[PDB]
Amino acid sequence: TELALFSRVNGKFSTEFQRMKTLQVKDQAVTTRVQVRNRIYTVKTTPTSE
Amino acid sequence: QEDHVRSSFLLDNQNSQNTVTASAGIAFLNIVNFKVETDYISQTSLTKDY
Repeated sequence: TELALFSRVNGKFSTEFQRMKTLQVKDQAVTTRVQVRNRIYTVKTTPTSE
Repeated sequence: QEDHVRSSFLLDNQNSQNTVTASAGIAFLNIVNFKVETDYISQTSLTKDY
């Protein structure tokens, strides 16, 4: 605002309002599953076992 | 061997800017003078991923 009266009386009135905001969200979810199954031999009993 | 990979990316973004500059200046014959101005800047961003 600028107000000049009689070309001699001056008045200035300068206002400012800055308002900044910031929001960040980060989510993360890692799932891992390893299943291993070896089967090497198969051991059976002879029918002639005592 | 069977392999499957499925990726999915989603991204969204939105910006909104408003500016309002309203001024009024009255100037008489070097007796009364009144100058006013109003500036209003607003700006919102928003990004969202997945």
